[PDB]
Amino acid sequence: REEAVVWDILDEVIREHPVLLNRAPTLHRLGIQAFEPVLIEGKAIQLHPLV
Amino acid sequence: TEFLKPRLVDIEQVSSTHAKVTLEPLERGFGHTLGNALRRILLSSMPGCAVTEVEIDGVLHEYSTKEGVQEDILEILLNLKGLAVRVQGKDEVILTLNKSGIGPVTAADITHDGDVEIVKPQHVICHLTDENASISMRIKVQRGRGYVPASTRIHSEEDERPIGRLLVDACYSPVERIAYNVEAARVEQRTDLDKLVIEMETNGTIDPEEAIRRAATILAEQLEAFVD
Amino acid sequence: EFLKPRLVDIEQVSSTHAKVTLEPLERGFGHTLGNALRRILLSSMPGCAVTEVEIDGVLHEYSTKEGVQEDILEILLNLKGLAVRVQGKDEVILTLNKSGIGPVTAADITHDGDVEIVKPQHVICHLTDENASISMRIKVQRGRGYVPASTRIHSEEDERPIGRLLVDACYSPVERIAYNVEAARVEQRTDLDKLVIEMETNGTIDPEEAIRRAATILAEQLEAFVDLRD
Amino acid sequence: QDVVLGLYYMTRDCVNAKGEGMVLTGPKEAERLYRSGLASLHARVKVRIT
Amino acid sequence: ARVTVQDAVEKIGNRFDLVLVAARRARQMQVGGKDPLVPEENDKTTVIALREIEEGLINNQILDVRERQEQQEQEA
Amino acid sequence: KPLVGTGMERAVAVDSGVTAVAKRGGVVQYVDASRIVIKVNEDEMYPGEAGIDIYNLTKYTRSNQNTCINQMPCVSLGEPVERGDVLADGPSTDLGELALGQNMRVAFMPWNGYNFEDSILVSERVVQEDRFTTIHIQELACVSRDTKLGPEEITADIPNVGEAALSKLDESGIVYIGAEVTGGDILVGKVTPKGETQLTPEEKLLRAIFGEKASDVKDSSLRVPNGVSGTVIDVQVFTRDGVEKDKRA
Amino acid sequence: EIKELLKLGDLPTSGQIRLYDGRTGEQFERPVTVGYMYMLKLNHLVDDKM
Ligand SMILES: Nc1nc2c(ncn2[C@@H]2O[C@H](COP(=O)(O)OP(=O)(O)O)[C@@H](OP(=O)(O)OP(=O)(O)O)[C@H]2O)c(=O)[nH]1
Repeated sequence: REEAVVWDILDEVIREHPVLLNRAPTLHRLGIQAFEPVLIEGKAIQLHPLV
Repeated sequence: TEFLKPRLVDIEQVSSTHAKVTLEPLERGFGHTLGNALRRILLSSMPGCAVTEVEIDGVLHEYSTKEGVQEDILEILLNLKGLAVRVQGKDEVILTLNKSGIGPVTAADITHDGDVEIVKPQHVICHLTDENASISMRIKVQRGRGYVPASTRIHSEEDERPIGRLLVDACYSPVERIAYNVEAARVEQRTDLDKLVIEMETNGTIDPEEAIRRAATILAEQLEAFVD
Repeated sequence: EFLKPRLVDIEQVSSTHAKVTLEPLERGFGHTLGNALRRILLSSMPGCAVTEVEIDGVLHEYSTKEGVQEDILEILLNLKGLAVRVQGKDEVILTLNKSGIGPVTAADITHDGDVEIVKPQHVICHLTDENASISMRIKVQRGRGYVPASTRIHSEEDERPIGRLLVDACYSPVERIAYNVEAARVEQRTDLDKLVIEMETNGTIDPEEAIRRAATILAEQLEAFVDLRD
Repeated sequence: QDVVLGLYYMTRDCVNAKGEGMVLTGPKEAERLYRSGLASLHARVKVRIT
Repeated sequence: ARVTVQDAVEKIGNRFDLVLVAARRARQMQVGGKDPLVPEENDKTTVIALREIEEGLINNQILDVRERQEQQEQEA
Repeated sequence: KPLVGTGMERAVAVDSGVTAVAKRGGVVQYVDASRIVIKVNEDEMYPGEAGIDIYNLTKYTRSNQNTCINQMPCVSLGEPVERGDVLADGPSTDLGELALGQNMRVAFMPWNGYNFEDSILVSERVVQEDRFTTIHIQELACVSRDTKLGPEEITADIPNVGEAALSKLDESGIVYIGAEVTGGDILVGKVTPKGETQLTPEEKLLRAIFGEKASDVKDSSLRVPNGVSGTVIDVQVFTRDGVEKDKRA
Repeated sequence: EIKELLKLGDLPTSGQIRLYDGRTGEQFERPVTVGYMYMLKLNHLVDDKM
């Protein structure tokens, strides 16, 4: 059903847990990096431009 | 129909002159409408008091040097530009500096008058050397709104006044710096809402909270004609 | 030491197009009010729009009626634009019933007291058969901003009737807004400016009421903002 | 790429603009001057910096 | 300290057994045999263990010495 | 339509078979969103029984990629048309011309790094008007085979499902045409024979206590894929020869 | 020929016009190229890729 309570629990679990982002041609060790996730609307992943 | 009014407006004043203000949650898009309205009115149209003109008894042009003052006339002009004066009743007053001897001529050395208050008695103005150390000047303080550069007065100064009358940029608005950041903030289910971070540094005379408050007051008062 | 802007002549060039002027504006607030008003006008002006449509012989948007040329989907798209002014109630159910060959325009809608059809000439559909007859019920609500079909499902409330056809609600009558700050040299004064707000709408909100409503909303937000309870 | 363009534009100098030869008491005042439209974002100037 | 672990590496120069020490501490916290030595900021036990390592309050020596201390206490 | 074309777009549109083109030009007698009926000119009329030409159009059928392929009539009652005129516009076609996409007002400038790289920023105004909204017609298939444990059935009786989910099925167990569904919803009710549960002891205890008679039938109904929501536009039923068709069939 | 046709429309012959920043209301320096381009929505839809 996914009511507000589920979103609060998800927010609390996600807080300090980091996730790994990878791009199919991992040329060097920086092809895999870990980031702290921020929940957002939409179906697209937003990554910081500089990296 | 029915709008959303913001709650939880916390203000952490690090360094009494520096105040950060957080404001949420606001309907979509109003972050920038209020940030900009506030900034523009606050910065450009704010009643204040400031030094406008200066007279040195000794020199005819602002690029010459006076004997025994290490700082050039430019430096003393800039030191006077920053000087924060708050007058209660009178609109324009003429302050005099007469100092002698070795050491730093500071704002404290101004003649202590009734209606004029110097918020920083220890603000450095000039450094005077030894054994000659003669400094005399007349600084004019006037009240006005906003920022007026010297170049427009010198342009429109058809009333020619005698030599030595060195114009300085009049910084009336007591707000030295202001900016607003808009950031994503969601009210438990609506994500299309925003947070306003207002960082403001003023120059002592007015406390930041009062600056914000009177700015918004005057804007609303202008708006007064239409609000039903 | 300030002045204040008073609403002076408010000319209407066309039924949709109107220019509203504010004469005694102090230097520097021309742009501030121009922009603030523009923003509020475009974003928050409450308007009316069709929310849902029920046609009898049609289960879903994709089928087709005998004797009409537009598809059901095109009839929905045409109804989305229907500009209507409702005074008292929030939810009106208009009934359109026409037969025979001819273009069924909005004027054929059964005229209720409280509803004003701004442009009765607006076309809806084209019949092509002597005996072809369409009947429908259009449910029109009041609302502000933009709500799509898919979000409104939250309030489903037993949508059981398969005949109900949801339409995206563009609940906003203001189409376009521009402002011009021009020096309004009054014979006794130094630095005053005039605001000329040119606004184009679908012909639902009258200009004066629009400007007033915007000023109201901005004033309320500034009310909350001036007081600071740390 | 975009960043570098922005910074290049911001820092680049121009022969003549608004506020040629003004003396500003600090960077915050510089920013106040630019945001008020009393000076172009790039124009040669004498500034006090610590 | 969920930005840069530089101070923990300045405390422990290996930069690898750091993660093992932090894991031992944070698992000692998860299975509630112990309690946090730092006021929590709604953080999880990972960054809590990092914060405990970086301030010099906890390292390998304090874990082993205090562990055998509590063990010998629990012997009775 | 393209504002800036090359002239070839009419050749491309006509030459494809998606447009409907007049074979003997004449006058359009009857126009409907399903057929265009045209009376041929006396000139081109074959001597023995020429009569009129009727063009049946194709309405939303599923394309190989699941996109919509529907033709809309262009001309109106009483329009005179010539041999080789464009009667009905195919998908992505306007008045005979190729209209692959749509033309928008673009401004070349950096807007706070939201178009940093080749990414594109877009205004709510385009979505408001629904000008880039696509229709996709997906196909789903529920097949009832006969296992050696017993033939499966399509009945609506689905063990331990809430009747809220059943509400949208007829007595035959097939969604009503035009019902709006969402991911997870049941489209075709189907049950499969399965026995020898071999429940674990504790389950035996629970069955004893509460009286939970275990139903020997597994659930199989064809539910909608995750995150898809639309209207059931059409249904087809194929029964093998021999079996007794059901009410809906 | 484009210049001519643009003149027939009563539009700036250089094809750039000054734009005002919709958030703040300030004008942009250096007018920017605006105009209509024909764009396409490709079959690579995020709805499927996620
Ligand atoms: N990249 C970047 N980081 C910023 C910026 N401003 C603040 N930070 C860092 O982000 C963290 C802020 O987190 P908090 O203020 O504690 O609030 P939180 O609950 O969301 O984590 C701080 O690091 P921290 O995890 O708290 O480190 P530490 O001080 O605990 O060791 C801070 O140093 C910034 O402008 N850019």
